[PDB]
Formats: sequence, C-alpha cells, structure tokens
Amino acid sequence: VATLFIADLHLQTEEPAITAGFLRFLQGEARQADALYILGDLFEAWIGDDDPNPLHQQIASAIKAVVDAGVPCYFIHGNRDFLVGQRFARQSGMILLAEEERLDLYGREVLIMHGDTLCTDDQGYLAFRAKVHTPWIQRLFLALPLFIRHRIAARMRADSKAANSSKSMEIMDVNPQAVVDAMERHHVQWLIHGHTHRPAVHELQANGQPAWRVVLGAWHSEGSMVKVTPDDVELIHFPFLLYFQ
Ligand SMILES: CC(=O)N1CCc2cc(S(=O)(=O)N3CCN(c4cccc(C(F)(F)F)c4)CC3)ccc21
Ligand SMILES: [Mn+2]
Ligand SMILES: [Mn+2]
Repeated sequence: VATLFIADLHLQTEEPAITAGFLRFLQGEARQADALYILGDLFEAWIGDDDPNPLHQQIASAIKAVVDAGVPCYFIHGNRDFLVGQRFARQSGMILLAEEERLDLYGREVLIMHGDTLCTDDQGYLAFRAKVHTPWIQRLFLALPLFIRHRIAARMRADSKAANSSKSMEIMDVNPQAVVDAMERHHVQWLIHGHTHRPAVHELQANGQPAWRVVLGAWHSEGSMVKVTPDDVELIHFPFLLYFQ
C-alpha cells in the first residue's frame, strides 16, 4: 500500500503528450493507491471554473474515475491554478486542501504544500502572489466576462515571461530558513512540495531532530511522483507511456 504525490504537470492544450501521460497514470498507477495528492500546478493556467475549456472536463472526468474507483484525490493550489474552485472540485471529485496541510501517513507526520511560499527571496513574485491571492481582487477578476479574463491572463503571462527573463536563479529557489520555520510550525520531520521543478531529497534539522524535504519534479519529458509507504519514501521517475534491434 502507498500514497501518491504529484505536482507541476502544467497541463495545457498545446501539450497533448503530457495530457496522455497523465491519463495513462490515472488509469493505471493511480488506481492502486490509498490516496492521490496533487500539490499544485495541475494546469498551466486557470481563469475560473466556468471556463468551457474541454481539457478541463476531460481531466475532471479522468480524476472522477479514479475517485469512483475508491482512490480519494486531494488538491492544493499552485501558483498557476490558484483559481481552481469548488465547482471543478465537484466535477472531478477532488477535495481541495489549504496552502499547507499536515498528514498522518502511516505514522509519520508529513507537511504538504506547493512550495512557492518557500521562495521568500523573490520579492517580485511575492508581491504578485499577494495581489492575485487577495480575495476582493479575485472576485473582481472572476466577475468579468470570460473573454475579458482570457485577454487579461494572456497579457499577464506575456508580461511575466519578459519580466522573469531578467531574474537570477539565486533568489528564485527555496529559502532554507523558511523550510525550518514551516517544518517547526507544524512539528514535522517530513515535507513534500513541488514548484521548483528540482526533484530531490534534502536533509536538514528541525525540532532538534533530522528532517527531510522531498521535492517533486515537473512533468516535462517524463513523469514524476513521490510514493509514501509504511516502510519508505520514494521519489520516482517514469515515462508517460519495448522493441529490439
Ligand atoms: C508567477 C506566476 O505564478 N504567474 C505569472 C503570470 C501568471 C499567469 C497566470 S494565469 O494565466 O493562469 N491567470 C492570470 C490572471 N489571474 C488573475 C487572478 C486574479 C486576479 C487577477 C487580476 F490581476 F487581473 F485582477 C488575475 C488568474 C490566473 C497564473 C500565474 C502566473
Ligand atoms: Mn510547476
Ligand atoms: Mn509552481
């Protein structure tokens, strides 16, 4: 038995190969887990649950089949899809969780999050995140016509793509002090997150004991997942979908 953790799939229409790899994962590996946690950035973009984007319903139906197969699915918002709301949760059967959750996984206490709130050195993103996460700014954006939200989101992506082109990767990683503060705020020796796209297992010190930070990988050329069993924690890389010469 095991619990699965995925994040940073960045599903979008222009990347059907990633979509097909995620659909195969939901039909096979996901059906065998006690639970499936999606730690943010499931979608490359999200402007509201009323978006009739067909990929949204194709993904919701596939996740609903996993939930119907007896595997509960949970979602934590990422920096790309923080607008995923209760309507999509019902369409997909997923349970939406807070920005930080503490799980009892077979005895070990694990803190789960997306990981973007750990990059406290990036003042540019932190200001952008505080703005787009303010409730009244959200409900104003969501009240606009959908085609207006599309033009807003398209320009903001082009704006941030040209602004991030002049940023150093030293202020864009995880802050080590923020990890210890989070792992001691929740009193855990285990932390799983994504966002940074650097799959790794980092050892640190928290609560006077050794602690570990498990980072998920983004779904680029191949898939990535964290598998937590009663015996071990596994960081797994696998292809989306054999011959001889
Ligand atoms: C660093 C980073 O995370 N970025 C950089 C660029 C980007 C674009 C998108 S998005 O295209 O999915 N879309 C953009 C618009 N957005 C929004 C929400 C609430 C209020 C408003 C405002 F401001 F218009 F009122 C806009 C919803 C999501 C998501 C993440 C990110
Ligand atoms: Mn990501
Ligand atoms: Mn992210």
